[PDB]
Amino acid sequence: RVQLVESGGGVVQPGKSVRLSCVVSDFPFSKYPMYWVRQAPGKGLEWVAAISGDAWHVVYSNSVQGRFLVSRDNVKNTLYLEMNSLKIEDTAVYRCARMFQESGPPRLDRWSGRNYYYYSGMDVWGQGTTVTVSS
Amino acid sequence: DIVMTQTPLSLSVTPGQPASISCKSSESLRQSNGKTSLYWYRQKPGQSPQLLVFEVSNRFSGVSDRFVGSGSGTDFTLRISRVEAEDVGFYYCMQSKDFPLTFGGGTKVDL
Amino acid sequence: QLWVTVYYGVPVWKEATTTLFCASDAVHNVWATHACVPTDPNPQEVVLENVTENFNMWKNNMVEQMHEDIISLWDQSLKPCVKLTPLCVTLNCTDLRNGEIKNCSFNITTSMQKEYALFYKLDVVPIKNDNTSYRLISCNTSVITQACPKVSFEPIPIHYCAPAGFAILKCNDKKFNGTGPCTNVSTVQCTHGIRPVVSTQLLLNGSLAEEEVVIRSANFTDNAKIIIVQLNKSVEINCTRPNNNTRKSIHIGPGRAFYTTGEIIGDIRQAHCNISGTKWNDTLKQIVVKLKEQFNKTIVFNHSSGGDPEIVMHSFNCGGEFFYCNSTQLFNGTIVLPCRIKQIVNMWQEVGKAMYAPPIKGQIRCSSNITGLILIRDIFRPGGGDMRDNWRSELYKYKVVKIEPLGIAPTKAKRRVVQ
Amino acid sequence: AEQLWVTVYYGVPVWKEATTTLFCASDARAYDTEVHNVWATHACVPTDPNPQEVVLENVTENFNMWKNNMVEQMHEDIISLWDQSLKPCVKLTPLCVTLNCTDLRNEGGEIKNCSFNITTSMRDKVQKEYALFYKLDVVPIKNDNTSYRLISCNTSVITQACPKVSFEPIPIHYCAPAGFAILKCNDKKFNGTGPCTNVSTVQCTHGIRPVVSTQLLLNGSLAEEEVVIRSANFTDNAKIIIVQLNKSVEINCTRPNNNTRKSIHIGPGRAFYTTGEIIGDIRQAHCNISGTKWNDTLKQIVVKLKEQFGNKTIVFNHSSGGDPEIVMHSFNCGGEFFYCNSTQLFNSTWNTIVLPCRIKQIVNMWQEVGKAMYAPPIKGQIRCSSNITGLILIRDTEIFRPGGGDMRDNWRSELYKYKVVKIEPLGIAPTKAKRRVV
Amino acid sequence: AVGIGAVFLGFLGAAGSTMGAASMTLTVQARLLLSGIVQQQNNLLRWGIKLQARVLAVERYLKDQQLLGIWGCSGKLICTTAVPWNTSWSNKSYNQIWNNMTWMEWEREIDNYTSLIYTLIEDSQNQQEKNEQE
Amino acid sequence: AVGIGAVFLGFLGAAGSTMGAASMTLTVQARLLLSGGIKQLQARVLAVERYLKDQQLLGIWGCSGKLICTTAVPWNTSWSNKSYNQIWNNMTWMEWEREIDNYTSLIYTLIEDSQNQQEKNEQELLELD
Ligand SMILES: *[C@@H]1O[C@H](CO[C@@H]2O[C@@H](C)[C@@H](O)[C@@H](O)[C@@H]2O)[C@@H](O[C@@H]2O[C@H](CO)[C@@H](O[C@@H]3O[C@H](CO[C@H]4O[C@H](CO[C@@H]5O[C@H](CO)[C@@H](O[C@@H]6O[C@H](CO)[C@H](O)[C@H](O)[C@H]6O)[C@H](O)[C@H]5NC(C)=O)[C@@H](O)[C@H](O)[C@@H]4O[C@@H]4O[C@H](CO)[C@@H](O[C@@H]5O[C@H](CO)[C@H](O)[C@H](O)[C@H]5O)[C@H](O)[C@H]4NC(C)=O)[C@@H](O)[C@H](O[C@H]4O[C@H](CO)[C@@H](O)[C@H](O)[C@@H]4O)[C@@H]3O)[C@H](O)[C@H]2NC(C)=O)[C@H](O)[C@H]1NC(C)=O
Ligand SMILES: *[C@@H]1O[C@H](CO[C@@H]2O[C@@H](C)[C@@H](O)[C@@H](O)[C@@H]2O)[C@@H](O[C@@H]2O[C@H](CO)[C@@H](O[C@@H]3O[C@H](CO[C@H]4O[C@H](CO)[C@@H](O)[C@H](O)[C@@H]4O[C@@H]4O[C@H](CO)[C@@H](O)[C@H](O)[C@H]4NC(C)=O)[C@@H](O)[C@H](O[C@H]4O[C@H](CO)[C@@H](O)[C@H](O)[C@@H]4O[C@@H]4O[C@H](CO)[C@@H](O[C@@H]5O[C@H](CO)[C@H](O)[C@H](O)[C@H]5O)[C@H](O)[C@H]4NC(C)=O)[C@@H]3O)[C@H](O)[C@H]2NC(C)=O)[C@H](O)[C@H]1NC(C)=O
Ligand SMILES: *[C@@H]1O[C@H](CO)[C@@H](O[C@@H]2O[C@H](CO)[C@@H](O[C@@H]3O[C@H](CO[C@H]4O[C@H](CO)[C@@H](O)[C@H](O)[C@@H]4O)[C@@H](O)[C@H](O[C@H]4O[C@H](CO)[C@@H](O)[C@H](O)[C@@H]4O)[C@@H]3O)[C@H](O)[C@H]2NC(C)=O)[C@H](O)[C@H]1NC(C)=O
Ligand SMILES: *[C@@H]1O[C@H](CO)[C@@H](O[C@@H]2O[C@H](CO)[C@@H](O[C@@H]3O[C@H](CO)[C@@H](O)[C@H](O)[C@@H]3O)[C@H](O)[C@H]2NC(C)=O)[C@H](O)[C@H]1NC(C)=O
Ligand SMILES: *[C@@H]1O[C@H](CO)[C@@H](O[C@@H]2O[C@H](CO)[C@@H](O)[C@H](O)[C@H]2NC(C)=O)[C@H](O)[C@H]1NC(C)=O
Ligand SMILES: *[C@@H]1O[C@H](CO)[C@@H](O[C@@H]2O[C@H](CO)[C@@H](O)[C@H](O)[C@H]2NC(C)=O)[C@H](O)[C@H]1NC(C)=O
Ligand SMILES: *[C@@H]1O[C@H](CO)[C@@H](O[C@@H]2O[C@H](CO)[C@@H](O)[C@H](O)[C@H]2NC(C)=O)[C@H](O)[C@H]1NC(C)=O
Ligand SMILES: *[C@@H]1O[C@H](CO[C@@H]2O[C@@H](C)[C@@H](O)[C@@H](O)[C@@H]2O)[C@@H](O)[C@H](O)[C@H]1NC(C)=O
Ligand SMILES: *[C@@H]1O[C@H](CO)[C@@H](O)[C@H](O)[C@H]1NC(C)=O
Ligand SMILES: *[C@@H]1O[C@H](CO)[C@@H](O)[C@H](O)[C@H]1NC(C)=O
Ligand SMILES: *[C@@H]1O[C@H](CO)[C@@H](O)[C@H](O)[C@H]1NC(C)=O
Ligand SMILES: *[C@@H]1O[C@H](CO)[C@@H](O)[C@H](O)[C@H]1NC(C)=O
Ligand SMILES: *[C@@H]1O[C@H](CO)[C@@H](O)[C@H](O)[C@H]1NC(C)=O
Ligand SMILES: *[C@@H]1O[C@H](CO)[C@@H](O)[C@H](O)[C@H]1NC(C)=O
Ligand SMILES: *[C@@H]1O[C@H](CO)[C@@H](O)[C@H](O)[C@H]1NC(C)=O
Ligand SMILES: *[C@@H]1O[C@H](CO)[C@@H](O)[C@H](O)[C@H]1NC(C)=O
Ligand SMILES: *[C@@H]1O[C@H](CO)[C@@H](O)[C@H](O)[C@H]1NC(C)=O
Ligand SMILES: *[C@@H]1O[C@H](CO)[C@@H](O)[C@H](O)[C@H]1NC(C)=O
Ligand SMILES: *[C@@H]1O[C@H](CO)[C@@H](O)[C@H](O)[C@H]1NC(C)=O
Ligand SMILES: *[C@@H]1O[C@H](CO)[C@@H](O)[C@H](O)[C@H]1NC(C)=O
Ligand SMILES: *[C@@H]1O[C@H](CO)[C@@H](O)[C@H](O)[C@H]1NC(C)=O
Ligand SMILES: *[C@@H]1O[C@H](CO)[C@@H](O)[C@H](O)[C@H]1NC(C)=O
Repeated sequence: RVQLVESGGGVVQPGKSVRLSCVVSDFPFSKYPMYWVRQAPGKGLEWVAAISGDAWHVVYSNSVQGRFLVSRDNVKNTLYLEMNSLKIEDTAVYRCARMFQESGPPRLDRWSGRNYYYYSGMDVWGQGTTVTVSS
Repeated sequence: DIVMTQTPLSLSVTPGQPASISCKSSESLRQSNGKTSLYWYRQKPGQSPQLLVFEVSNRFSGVSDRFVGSGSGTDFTLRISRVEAEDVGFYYCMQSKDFPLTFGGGTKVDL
Repeated sequence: QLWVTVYYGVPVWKEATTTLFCASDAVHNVWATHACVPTDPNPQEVVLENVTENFNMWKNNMVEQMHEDIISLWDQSLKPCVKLTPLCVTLNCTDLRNGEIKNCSFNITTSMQKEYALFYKLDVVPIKNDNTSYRLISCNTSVITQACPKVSFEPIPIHYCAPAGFAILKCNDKKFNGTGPCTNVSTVQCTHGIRPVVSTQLLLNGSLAEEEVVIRSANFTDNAKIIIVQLNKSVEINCTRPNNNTRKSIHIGPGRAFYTTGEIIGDIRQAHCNISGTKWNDTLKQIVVKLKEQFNKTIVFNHSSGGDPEIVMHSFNCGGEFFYCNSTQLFNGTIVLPCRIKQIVNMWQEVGKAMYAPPIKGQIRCSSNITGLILIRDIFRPGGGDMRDNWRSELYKYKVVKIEPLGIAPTKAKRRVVQ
Repeated sequence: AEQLWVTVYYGVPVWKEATTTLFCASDARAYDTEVHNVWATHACVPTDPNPQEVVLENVTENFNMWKNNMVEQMHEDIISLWDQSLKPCVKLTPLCVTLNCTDLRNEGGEIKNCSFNITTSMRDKVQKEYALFYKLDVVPIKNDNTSYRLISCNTSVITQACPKVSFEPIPIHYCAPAGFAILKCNDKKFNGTGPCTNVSTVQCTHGIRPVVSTQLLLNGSLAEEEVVIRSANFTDNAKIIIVQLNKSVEINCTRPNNNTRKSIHIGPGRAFYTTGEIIGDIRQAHCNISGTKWNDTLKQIVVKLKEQFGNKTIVFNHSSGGDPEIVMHSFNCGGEFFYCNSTQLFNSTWNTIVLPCRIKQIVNMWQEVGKAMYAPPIKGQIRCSSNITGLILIRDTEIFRPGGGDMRDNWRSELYKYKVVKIEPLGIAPTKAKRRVV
Repeated sequence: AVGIGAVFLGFLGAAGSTMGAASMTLTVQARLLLSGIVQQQNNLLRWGIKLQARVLAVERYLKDQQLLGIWGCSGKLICTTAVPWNTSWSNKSYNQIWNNMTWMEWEREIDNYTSLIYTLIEDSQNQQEKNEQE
Repeated sequence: AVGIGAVFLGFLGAAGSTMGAASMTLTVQARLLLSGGIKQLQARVLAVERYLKDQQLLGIWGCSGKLICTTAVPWNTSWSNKSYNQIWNNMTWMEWEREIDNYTSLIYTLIEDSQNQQEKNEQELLELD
């Protein structure tokens, strides 16, 4: 079974920078986009980040641009997120997520000359990992 | 960008009930490929989320035969017949038309 | 020396008047597939760097394109529909009890007398000494045909895409009036969403300027061109039809039935419109800022009207039903508008070709935005009737050009002689 | 190792599935000289094909008889061939007149000839008449003593068909345009879906006689010496049972009434016809089947109806539901329409029949509601021998009843082999070679 | 679905480039002249007008391929000649235009002389070189 | 009253064969691609409008009039994990054009603008000597 395991959790002070880790199981991983989601301690959920299977394109939300950095290594089957310049109110539980389908390579539009990656929903998470910013 | 809502979230149940919760969105989220972006998840409390429905009236495999959602355009509903005791938790609606991705409150379910 | 090297594929263009093709997003609407091709997957855009190009929205043909198409695409679903000649008889029409609705009586239009009907006031006409008697308003002019009941009416977010060898251009400067050149240019495969909305005196469900208001005209130092103003912050409108109607199809002629109005369940109340009186006042004062540029300072207040009930009233559609609203009282927080519902109309003011509305049972209410207004000075008084300038409200950017692929230029390379 | 470079190829034999337009390619003999054959529309394309065929022997293409487009392009075209031919003929709007109809001297049928005043093209004075009218087209009206009216006045128009034309179902060969190869399965064990073994390639399809009949299929085309029966789910109850039996069952149906010519009043340059006199003695029309072979047939069917569940409980039942046009068996015979009673044909089984036929005149179009064609026959009696190579059943001890509401399913039985694919002739591949560069 | 920026200079993209720079996008302009991307996704369910516009686009295409066939230059995109320039057309010299001007402006310098160029390329390049075959 | 067996080849006859056996067969699929009540005419233009496109793309690539030709565009092993002799001796074409279906757009851009555009500015400027 695709058993995504998540680790690298750490509780620190604001102004610092930590990095998580997400490792998979029984899984080729070279052609799969990943995600990061946020369960604030009483809130529902909100998306954070996204990456390609190519590790060529990375889209974020508006907030953490200039704070985060997502990077795959399909040799390692391990995902990194070095979270520079933390806030206190971003204390939550972070996860990773395999995409529902297998994504493919980009298909280049012949007219625009402009690539298009394809991103869909997720289906399998990991167990969760803990990052807390307090004093 | 594009956002969406739910019903009144807390809904106590009855064994063998037609439970249904809508999720109306601020857009017709039909993609270019004719695949309507809609993702129904669920978490029991103390657990990770878990997929129920990956597209409109398309249950996810390995999950039982009691979960028949629907919808079109703006509003999208998730009808469950045969309510059981393993239904406790939240229901997460999800867009996938365009970044950023949104969710909802998560409809509370107890007996 | 200089030898003339042939170049194929050089991107230059003339301007060409040609034919486009409509693409509509996606039951049994006349605009659904019986006029256009199905759903639009994606519109594209390539923005171009170092390019200047003139534009005009009055020497344009795309705005002439719909007026030569919606005149006929509307006409396509009027050939097989039921013509109504034999109704043109003596119409003994007396007032309805609880007189702008008249109970009428006439001899039978049978397939083999003294039948009955009741309908709106503005489709009868008085006649000679036997009073309380009438006739239709178009008999000794031309024919009259009811619509087929299975016909939709909703304006569809159409997309004019472009055929082979023809690129549609699009300027993008925010400071762009109706004419003149442009700098931030861009090429699209296909236009944005346009909806075919029919209106007099105003501009319903149109499109919004970028947080501003800018009027547009060409010869505004004449009374020639109509000063057309786009509106930021659409004003919401509410219009109803509270009379719970009933219908029936009494038999017409040899082997046909005629959809008319039954009894009006619920007593006679006028169908009207609403508008919030706060928003309308500030919105006009936005325009007089821009009127000051082409001129407390509200020198302009005056309204005029006169002539055609298509032009005197405010004509538009709601739920497949035509309205005709009084607008003098509105020009000068809810505001009730006396608004008339005619039933025999003229489609694009052409002489003769008449169309009859389907009397819908039940109740009708619709709401809409407003993105523009229609004005004529000499101070500004609302015009109406010219259907083509509804279309110029959307296509005030676009242009159709024909690709010339081929070119030459001299160079210092000569063709080597074959041995 | 070596460097590899891409190498362009042209005319590469590949395909994808496409949905394109096929075109009629009919017979082309005896289309001239009064043959206004409405199926041929005067020999639509005069090809008379030479249907060649290339075996491929290493190709497996996953067919489907149920999601096929070719059956959809027939049901577009057939009513489209009606609609241009239904246009110029005589309209029958001004005829819906109240009647006075009395009993006719030599059951419920032709008893009533009628009379009504009409003034079609002269437009001066009305005139009463005499006609011949069956049942299944008249209504005894209210508040009057024995007064009739046609059943389909207050529908859409009731334009007839012209007597020049003929509904004679000549076999039509569908050929393929350029860049499209119609394929055909070569396994006769082909159960309807799934793959095939050694699919071939034909220019043009085989004989398709576009006949029109409910509850059976008359002049059809039959498989080899096993009986094959296909359906969609074949477990689901509300599906259609397509039956292909390995032998033919011969049918005779005749109309013994000596109907004749006639002269009914003229439209504007439009002579209208309503069936002239019988010779003087009435015999009701009937189909006439050799009932031994039919009795032989249905025990042969449950041989091959059986082998998908157990070895028990097979029956046969007659149809049900609604007005007799969907109950009784419908088919045409040479410019004439038959509704025959077929209840006798469906006695149950276990592990010379004469059928009472009924004829009407005002006949609905086959699938659209609205307009309706009409045709009075030619002189003399009518006889047409025919065949049977299939019937249409439903599921419901396991009950089989003769269903049917779509002859596309008949055309599905005719087109259970074919698939149209477009050529994508351009293709690339790598090798060691390289363009010479200076 | 996301999309990164173009690195291959899409349709009409180099219209602001100089004449020595826009020559790298000659292939994109030629390909999409014919039929564009294919519209009309097989929806033939329900004219005459439609197909006259489809037939003209081929005739615009076949005009030029035959004309490059007479000009000895079928298949290529850029080909030379034996015809020297006549500066009465435009005496504007080499780098006055080449690294200074786009293509829309170079066409608005030679439009009066267009058909005059075409006879000279016809005659002195292939009607000439037909008399060198032997 | 006629009939003899096959002599040369058939239409689509190599479409279950290997590449090394189908590469000597391309002409039969090359000839009959073009030759073969308005609805015949609407077919007689689509059959043309598909032929010009495939003709046009060969024209841009410096490969018009030839059935096969080579370029200098390097094959990228990211596109195919297949070994060499498996391709030329085991795989049919119909299977092969499901495997490189996604990469096709990358290929066609990387022929023109890669090489045959570049083989003209290099070509035109080999003069002056
Ligand atoms: C074959 O082929 C191939 C190709 O093909 C491909 O594939 C196919 C299939 C298809 O897909 C197609 O399409 C394609 O194309 C080939 O290959 C190739 O090669 C090339 C060479 O050149 C390459 O390229 C390269 O790239 C790179 C990348 O880039 C990107 O990124 C960057 C950054 O980086 C990053 O960083 C970070 C920090 O540090 C990191 O992280 C880290 O990591 C680690 C590990 O890794 C760990 O984890 C840690 O912890 C962490 O921290 C990461 O990782 C990195 N990454 C990488 C990858 O590395 C930058 O800078 C750049 O710029 C880019 O970026 C990008 O950008 C874009 C734009 O532009 C963007 O997008 C955007 O987004 C947004 C949102 O956000 C919106 O959407 C917009 O719209 C858009 O646009 C994005 O985002 C970005 N991203 C990022 C991430 O950032 C680069 O870098 C490089 O460079 C380098 O190198 C060079 C050399 O020369 C030098 O020079 C320089 O200097 C530098 O150094 C390069 O360029 C590619 O990639 C490839 N591809 C593949 C592989 O695929 C081959 O070759 C062939 N073959 C043959 C034989 O031929
Ligand atoms: C070329 O490009 C195409 C894509 O190109 C794009 O799209 C086309 C249309 C063009 O427009 C083009 O221009 C575009 O760019 C590439 O195609 C991709 O191919 C991959 C693999 O072939 C597909 O990925 C799979 O998706 C499956 C689900 O999607 C399919 O099914 C949907 C509904 O059934 C259907 O709606 C989808 O359309 C899709 O159907 C596919 O459609 C494409 C269309 O072309 C066809 O070609 C495909 O043939 C067709 N699919 C099939 C199967 O026929 C996934 O199920 C599948 O993942 C499963 O299989 C892998 C195999 O190793 C496993 O490793 C995975 O783990 C997974 O197994 C799952 O494991 C979990 C873990 O337990 C189970 O979950 C449950 O968990 C519970 C607890 O929560 C319980 O534990 C429970 O017990 C347990 O069951 C799952 O059940 C289990 N799954 C199953 C079935 O049991 C795989 O991810 C992509 O979908 C497809 N791309 C697209 C866009 O569709 C093509 O590869 C490329 N070629 C080349 C050469 O580059
Ligand atoms: C299943 O398939 C069978 C055969 O494959 C069809 O049976 C044939 O159907 C046709 C259509 O009705 C029959 O054709 C008719 O034959 C009549 C008998 O003609 C005889 O006399 C002439 C005199 O020279 C002979 O040449 C001829 O061979 C016959 O011996 C004709 O009289 C009919 O013509 C009528 O129509 C024309 C049209 O204008 C009129 O002008 C004429 O005056 C005349 O009234 C007609 O040609 C044919 O005989 C049938 N064959 C049989 C019974 O063996 C079935 O019809 C088909 N199944 C279904 C359901 O259609
Ligand atoms: C301007 O645009 C608005 C949409 O923003 C239009 O409102 C729409 O009005 C129509 C009827 O006039 C509504 O149509 C629906 O029709 C179905 C038919 O089955 C019926 O079931 C519904 O009850 C309803 O009548 C439509 O819902 C409504 N849109 C919204 C969002 O409510 C308006 O008519 C337009 N006005 C003009 C003048 O163009
Ligand atoms: C020309 O105008 C267009 C339209 O506004 C500009 O394109 C937009 O640029 C913004 C940058 O803030 C992007 O967020 C949008 O996505 C762009 N529009 C589209 C449709 O993608 C463009 O920047 C302008 N260019 C110049 C030179 O003024
Ligand atoms: C597989 O191919 C063979 C021929 O290679 C097919 O045999 C043909 O069958 C038809 C049917 O009557 C005959 O008319 C031909 O003469 C046969 N071919 C030859 C060469 O004799 C066969 O039908 C195909 N299918 C199966 C399932 O074997
Ligand atoms: C169809 O496939 C068969 C093999 O499955 C091909 O037969 C081979 O033909 C070559 C050519 O002489 C022989 O060297 C092989 O020995 C044959 N295989 C076997 C198993 O004997 C056949 O050629 C293919 N059809 C076509 C038209 O190529
Ligand atoms: C056409 O009108 C019919 C009503 O006609 C009257 O009622 C029947 C019972 C007969 O007595 C007839 O002779 C009378 O004139 C409807 O019954 C029928 O449904 C209508 N057909 C339509 C609407 O298609
Ligand atoms: C745009 O609308 C806002 C409110 O919607 C209004 O305050 C503003 O005046 C408008 N813009 C201009 C330039 O008038
Ligand atoms: C429109 O603006 C241009 C400059 O942008 C100006 O030259 C022209 O005169 C203006 N036209 C009108 C009618 O205001
Ligand atoms: C506007 O109309 C007047 C009327 O004579 C004319 O003099 C003036 O030139 C027109 N303005 C423009 C810009 O053409
Ligand atoms: C129109 O109705 C809407 C609710 O449908 C309301 O919000 C708005 O205030 C109304 N506008 C008026 C009365 O002008
Ligand atoms: C301000 O007052 C009135 C407004 O009705 C008008 O005369 C004009 O706009 C102003 N008067 C001045 C500036 O004297
Ligand atoms: C119809 O006529 C018959 C005989 O003329 C008569 O017996 C019967 O009562 C009549 N029915 C009526 C008038 O309803
Ligand atoms: C036909 O046989 C194939 C062989 O696998 C099978 O998959 C398919 O379901 C069968 N269809 C029917 C209708 O029996
Ligand atoms: C066939 O039988 C029933 C009716 O559809 C259904 O339960 C069963 O799943 C069907 N089998 C299929 C579609 O393979
Ligand atoms: C139909 O008539 C023919 C002609 O005699 C005969 O051979 C055949 O047996 C008949 N079929 C019956 C009576 O079922
Ligand atoms: C096929 O026909 C033969 C005689 O032609 C017969 O013996 C056999 O029973 C038939 N097949 C079936 C399944 O009835
Ligand atoms: C066959 O079906 C009919 C109804 O279609 C029913 O009345 C009859 O009793 C059934 N016969 C048997 C033996 O099941
Ligand atoms: C019809 O069948 C009956 C009895 O089976 C027989 O008397 C008669 O001759 C048959 N007629 C025809 C035309 O087959
Ligand atoms: C009808 O069945 C008989 C029975 O032998 C057969 O000879 C005849 O060819 C069949 N009719 C057709 C048109 O095939
Ligand atoms: C071309 O050059 C010739 C001299 O060779 C000159 O006579 C002629 O005027 C020039 N062409 C034109 C159009 O001026």
